[PDB]
Amino acid sequence: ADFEVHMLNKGKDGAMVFEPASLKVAPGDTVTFIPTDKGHNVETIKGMIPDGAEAFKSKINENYKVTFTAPGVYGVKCTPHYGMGMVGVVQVGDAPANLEAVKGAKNPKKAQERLDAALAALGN
Ligand SMILES: [Cu+2]
Repeated sequence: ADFEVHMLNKGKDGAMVFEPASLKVAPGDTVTFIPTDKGHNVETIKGMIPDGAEAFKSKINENYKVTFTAPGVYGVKCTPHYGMGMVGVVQVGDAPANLEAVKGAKNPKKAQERLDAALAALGN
């Protein structure tokens, strides 16, 4: 299955957001991250990807398609706007084994506030 996530300067949840900020997909599904506004990218957050997965980092302004392989929870950020809280979470499959490890990862305050909300929206 294929999904879309947009990067915007302003959304319902405030400035510098991924929409949706929380998404559950199946193993093998693809998500395209699309900078609707210019100046954004997507990168995995350190400490917030499952075992067996490889980190990724897109270029500024490109539409970046990723096929998620290893099951678990992935935290993503926009590189320039991580400190402003521009983050999101993608859960791949049921019963993510690294859910408890990702809740403990360290992030700047505004990002953590939004990651905690996004993790709670997954019923986590
Ligand atoms: Cu950004």
